[PDB]
Amino acid sequence: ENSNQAFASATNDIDKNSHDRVDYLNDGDHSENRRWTNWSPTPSSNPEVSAGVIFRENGKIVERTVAQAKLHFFADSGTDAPSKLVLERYVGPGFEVPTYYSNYQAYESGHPFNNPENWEAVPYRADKDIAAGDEINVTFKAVKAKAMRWRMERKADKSGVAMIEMTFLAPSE
Ligand SMILES: [Ca+2]
Repeated sequence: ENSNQAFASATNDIDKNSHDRVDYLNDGDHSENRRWTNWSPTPSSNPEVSAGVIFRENGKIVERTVAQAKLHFFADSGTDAPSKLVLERYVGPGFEVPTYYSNYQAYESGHPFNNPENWEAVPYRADKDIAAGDEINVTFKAVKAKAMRWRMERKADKSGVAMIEMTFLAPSE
């Protein structure tokens, strides 16, 4: 499509039996049955997974100013909200949307998204506990970026992170 593009370091969308999709992160829909997850039957010992949005309009990547975010997590037997949550803004070189935008780590490791030095932490405040259920609202000092992400860690007793929606928004006003 020609609008914002959701992306993730990893996604459970490889197995033909899976219905998880990274594109469900920014579709406006809050159905529990349309989620992104990085669930695996054999999870990595590194609990980290990142998911984010590349800002686009009329098919071209654009810079936006953002100061607010929304997060909607999901949980079930395998997945949950994360134990740790870092907001980051892209500060790397110019880029295009990854071909493997749901699995850049495994399938497009040369993409600049895969280099941690291309992401800068953004301090933030959330309105409630980081848990599955209600939408969580987040504020931060306004930054300019072409892409934002959340660098997350799964819980130790879970096999992945699950999300129903992720949004970034312009400052108040
Ligand atoms: Ca959604």
